[PDB]
Amino acid sequence: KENTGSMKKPMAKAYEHPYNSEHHPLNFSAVKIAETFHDFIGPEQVSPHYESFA
Amino acid sequence: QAPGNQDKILKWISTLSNKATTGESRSYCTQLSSLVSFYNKQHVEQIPTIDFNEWKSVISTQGLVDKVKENYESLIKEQYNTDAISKQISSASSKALDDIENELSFHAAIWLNAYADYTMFLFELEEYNDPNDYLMHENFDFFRGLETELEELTETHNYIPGAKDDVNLRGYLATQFAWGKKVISFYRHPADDFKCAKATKNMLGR
Amino acid sequence: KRLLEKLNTAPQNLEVENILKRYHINYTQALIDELVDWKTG
Amino acid sequence: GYKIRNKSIFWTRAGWKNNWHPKNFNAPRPSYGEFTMGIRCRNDHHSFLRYVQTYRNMSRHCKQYFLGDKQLEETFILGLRSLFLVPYDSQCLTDQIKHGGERRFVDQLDRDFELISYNTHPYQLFTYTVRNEHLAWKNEQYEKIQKGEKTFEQELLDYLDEQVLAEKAKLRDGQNFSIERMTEIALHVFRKARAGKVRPAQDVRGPDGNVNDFLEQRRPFEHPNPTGVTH
Amino acid sequence: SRIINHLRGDPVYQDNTKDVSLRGTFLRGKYDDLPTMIFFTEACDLTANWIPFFTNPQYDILAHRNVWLLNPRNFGNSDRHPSFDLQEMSDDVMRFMYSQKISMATLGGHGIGGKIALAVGCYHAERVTGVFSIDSSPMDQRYHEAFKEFKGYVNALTEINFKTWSDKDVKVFLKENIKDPKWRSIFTNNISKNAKTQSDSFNFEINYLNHNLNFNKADSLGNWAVKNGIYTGRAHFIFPEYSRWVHLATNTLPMHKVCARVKGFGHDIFYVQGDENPLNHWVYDFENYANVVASKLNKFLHSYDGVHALLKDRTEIGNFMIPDRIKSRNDSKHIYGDYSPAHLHHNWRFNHIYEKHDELDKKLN
Amino acid sequence: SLHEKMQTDYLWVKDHSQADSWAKARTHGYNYIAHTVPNKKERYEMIWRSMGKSTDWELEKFRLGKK
Amino acid sequence: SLHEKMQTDYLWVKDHSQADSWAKARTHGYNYIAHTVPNKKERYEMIWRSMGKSTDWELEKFRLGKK
Ligand SMILES: CCCCCCCCCCCCCCCCCC(=O)OC[C@H](COP(=O)([O-])OCC(O)COP(=O)([O-])OC[C@@H](COC(=O)CCCCCCCCCCCCCCCCC)OC(=O)CCCCCCCCCCCCCCCCC)OC(=O)CCCCCCCCCCCCCCCCC
Ligand SMILES: CCCCCCCCCCCCCCCCCC(=O)OC[C@H](COP(=O)([O-])OCC(O)COP(=O)([O-])OC[C@@H](COC(=O)CCCCCCCCCCCCCCCCC)OC(=O)CCCCCCCCCCCCCCCCC)OC(=O)CCCCCCCCCCCCCCCCC
Ligand SMILES: CCCCCCCCCCCCCCCCCC(=O)OC[C@H](COP(=O)([O-])OCC[N+](C)(C)C)OC(=O)CCCCCCCCCCCCCCCCC
Repeated sequence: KENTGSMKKPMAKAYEHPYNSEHHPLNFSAVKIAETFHDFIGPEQVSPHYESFA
Repeated sequence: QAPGNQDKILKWISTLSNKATTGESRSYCTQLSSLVSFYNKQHVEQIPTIDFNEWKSVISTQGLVDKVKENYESLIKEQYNTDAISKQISSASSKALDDIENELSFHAAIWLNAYADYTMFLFELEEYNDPNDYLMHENFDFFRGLETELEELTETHNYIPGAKDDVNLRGYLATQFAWGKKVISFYRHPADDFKCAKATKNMLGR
Repeated sequence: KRLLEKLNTAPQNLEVENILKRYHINYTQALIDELVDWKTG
Repeated sequence: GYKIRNKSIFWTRAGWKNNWHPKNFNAPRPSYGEFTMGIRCRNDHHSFLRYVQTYRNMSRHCKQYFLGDKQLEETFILGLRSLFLVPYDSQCLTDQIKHGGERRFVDQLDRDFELISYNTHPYQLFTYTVRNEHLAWKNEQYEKIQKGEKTFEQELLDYLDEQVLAEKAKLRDGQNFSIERMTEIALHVFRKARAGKVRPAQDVRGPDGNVNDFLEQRRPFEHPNPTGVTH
Repeated sequence: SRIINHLRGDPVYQDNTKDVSLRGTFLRGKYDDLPTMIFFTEACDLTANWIPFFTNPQYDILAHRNVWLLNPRNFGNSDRHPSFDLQEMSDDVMRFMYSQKISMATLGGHGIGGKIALAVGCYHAERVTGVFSIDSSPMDQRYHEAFKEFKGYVNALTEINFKTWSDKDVKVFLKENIKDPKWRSIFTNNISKNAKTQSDSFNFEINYLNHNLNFNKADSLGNWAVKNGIYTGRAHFIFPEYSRWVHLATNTLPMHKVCARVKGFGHDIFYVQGDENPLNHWVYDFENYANVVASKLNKFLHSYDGVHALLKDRTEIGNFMIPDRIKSRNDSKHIYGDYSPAHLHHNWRFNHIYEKHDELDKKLN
Repeated sequence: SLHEKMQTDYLWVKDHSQADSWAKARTHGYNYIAHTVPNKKERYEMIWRSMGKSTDWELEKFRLGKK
Repeated sequence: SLHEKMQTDYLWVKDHSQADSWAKARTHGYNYIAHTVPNKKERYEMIWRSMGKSTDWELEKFRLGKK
């Protein structure tokens, strides 16, 4: 009886906000500022060497 | 058959009774235990064998010893039909019992959902190690939802740290040695002002 | 309680040593003490 | 693991763990009619009905963008109640708050509804994003079922049902297949399955202490110049 | 018999981490009054294996100190508790020292035991004279291959069910699942049959231990947390030249990072000359490794342990004067100058040697 | 019990007779701190532990007392 | 992920030299030595070990070979 199980068609999509995006989020937080800050200073400049540069 | 066949039945009833705390439940356990002991009572009396030839020879009324034997043997043939009963008890039973069959089944599904929550959390927690080794915006992604709440504090101008947290533990750690040791009041907004003022017969509102 | 509180507070060594002598094996008092304790255990 | 060792961590000048009426010099004092000429106060007795109307608006104004998704309306209701039950179940004695907690929470909820009326509240946007990510995965399953194909979730359910038979077919000495055993069977399958996927590195450190990032390429140097595109 | 005295008791599962008692073997010294040494064996490793090391006339360690071969919680005969917090396990030792009337002791350890020993000096330094660590370092070893194997073996041991499994089923399980000979032998001897042959079990708590290792987080024994702090006293480290646990390249820096008085290689840190062999961790088995460890141990106990920091050796006691910081004494009419720091008797609290000698001093005058 | 038993014991917590005459460090280490050493965080932990033993881990006495 | 390789190469530089591809020229650590670190002597010992493993502890080969 369980093997006879079927599925219902779900909704196609929810509401899509026309003024909110991932790169231009509508609301503000230090999280997005941190994302842009690290894009600016770039990744941790890892030295592959055996000794420091100085 | 006689020995060891009731050991398991005693462990079940014992646990069911131990879980009983209210007097009402304890009473039902007594009724339940009686029926089990009633059904599981063992009968051993050494059913004696009848030697009709012995009684037939020593003394008996003509036709009596034989009439008793033939009639006695006829009833001995009759026996219980265990098959028919075995089916009815297994097919359906006590539609009232179906009430708790579906109650305990939903009750278990509730606490199986919680068991899966705690189980899956400890599963995902395996890949998360050393919070001090992750960047800020990456930790918030592991704890999805904090950035959303942080935006709520910002957009409502609740920029007093720990105002909406019931236990602002971070606020107690910073005030361990502060003058006028105090933490922000619950849900305090930096814009609300409940100040009052009154004029009395005396000066300064006194 | 009082009596309970009060209760709360060589030859075998030679036998084993001679055996170790016959096999001319190095022997130490610690080993002998353990074997002696092993016999009593 | 680690517990706060300072026994006076939750001490305040007002008492233990007091975040409802902090001690301040200008403390509340009573007023006497016979001696009071005039007064300027903003307190009132309108918070109860404002608490009611605020719930009705936040619910009815957020449902405008659910598109009749009944499961979302019910999930949102449970989440909306969690926001209004904060003063009823908190450790904070919301009834002893300095100048009236009732007026305080109501005014705080009104600021939330203001954003909800414009459809700019983060909980709204969080809801739309979370739901779209959910429906996309339910539609992916529906398209695979209509094609007669088996879903990744069913392949595990079927693979787990047989693994249980194999374990209890050999577990004859005992017959108590605990939930703990059932659990570690699935986890052994989840770890194996998750490791099979090409997922981004989540843990800082791999089997070695070294970090699993693209930056953890140290000596020795064995990579040549980068090559260009092929035509 | 006399030299070897191990108190006998039964492990007790404890809900409170403070009601934990430690049990182990005591080795009496040759001489009447000697300071005491508390030594922690490797995890899941037997205390008896170290007896021939501490009872060897060639080394003659007992001539210096009385030795307590002590088992940590969840190990051996000591009480059982799921937590392995080094602060909690360190308080356990302080209660043992109190119950046994030990004012202060010399601490030692092998491998993970060395961490436990050093942790006690970090949390209770005023009552620890020195630390002697063997093939260990105050470092996170969770990702060392040697630790993973130990972490892996303990997990395999959780599969065995003594009730159903037979004696032969166990022996076959160990040989195949445990490749290292020594670990295999260690685990076999840890198996014991309780009274009335009810069933066989491991002397150490396999459940509490596996969770600590398998979880692989800060509370793990392989981990060394910043919470443990710094050890202020004398510390000497000895490890093999080629050791899987302590690599000479970088695993020596944690010693300087955690131990303030460690001078460096050749003074407080030594390596034993040896070949590459995974069994070199067990120095007590190989005479070459042991002879060097013993000599360095006797030197630490004789000249360096329980000596004030600013003094070089025990030779300087009574002839080297330490500078004094100004405004450090309560007396106002005190002419500040150099002084020789006070070194006290090893068990001055639980004896009256000071009260006795004060009387004898008066008789002279 | 054994934990509290030894805490109360005068012998277990007793300064030696000459302890008063000895030179006493009158700081926990918060006056001059090492800021750039790799064991920096480990140093702070020993300051916190020293401040706690002085107050039986009731740091309110430190907040009220004189620094 | 999908755009990981393309993005990671866009953010940072890799070392293009293949200096270590040549075996014998690999350094044992005697070219740039740390002189003041507290593990100074442990570093020299590892340099000595690498020089010995390369010659089966017959350092006459190193003296005759090219540095
Ligand atoms: C016509 C021809 C003219 C052009 C010729 C072309 C060539 C010109 C030269 C260009 C050179 C480019 C390549 C070298 C640049 C970096 C050199 C360097 O030492 O950095 C390595 C060093 C670490 O390298 P590492 O060995 O791999 O160690 C990594 C650890 O993470 C490090 O952290 P750690 O804590 O773990 O380890 C210790 C750390 C210790 O170091 C540190 O952690 C911090 C060092 C202090 C940073 C400076 C703070 C100054 C505050 C701002 C004030 C000045 C701003 C400048 C502008 C002011 C207005 C004019 O680093 C060290 O190992 C030793 C430090 C070596 C000295 C550091 C100070 C160098 C001077 C930097 C400031 C220069 C401007 C002021 C000079 C006077 C201006 C006239 O990084 C830095 O020092 C960063 C500071 C900024 C460096 C770039 C600044 C501009 C270029 C500076 C050239 C220096 C010489 C000239 C000035 C010296 C005058 C006394
Ligand atoms: C027999 C003596 C010949 C001396 C010739 C005159 C001076 C050198 C001219 C050539 C320049 C290159 C020098 C390479 C050898 C380095 C020797 C050295 O510096 O001593 C290191 C040595 C210890 O340091 P080391 O690291 O163990 O030495 C190993 C090397 O570092 C590295 O170890 P390795 O095993 O890998 O290398 C072995 C060594 C083996 O060397 C030999 O076996 C010598 C071969 C016979 C001699 C060939 C050179 C003859 C020059 C005469 C013709 C000169 C014409 C000039 C004008 C007219 C002159 C009248 O070097 C070579 O293999 C040479 C191969 C050249 C490869 C060429 C590849 C193509 C490159 C093309 C571009 C070239 C641009 C170069 C830039 C300009 C150069 C500055 O010190 C001593 O031996 C002490 C005892 C004195 C040795 C006898 C004197 C020999 C000259 C050394 C200076 C003595 C100063 C004494 C005072 C000390 C301070 C108070
Ligand atoms: C650094 C660059 C930027 C700097 C920006 C300025 C940052 C200032 C940092 C915060 C300073 C906060 C000072 C608050 C002092 C309160 C102390 C206290 O609670 O009293 C407890 C005290 C002491 O109790 P206690 O328990 O808290 O401390 C005890 C102290 N010992 C340990 C010594 C015993 O008791 C009182 O209640 C007396 C209250 C007197 C309050 C007098 C201060 C009034 C000044 C604040 C008003 C200023 C408003 C300015 C607005 C200007 C607008 C234009």
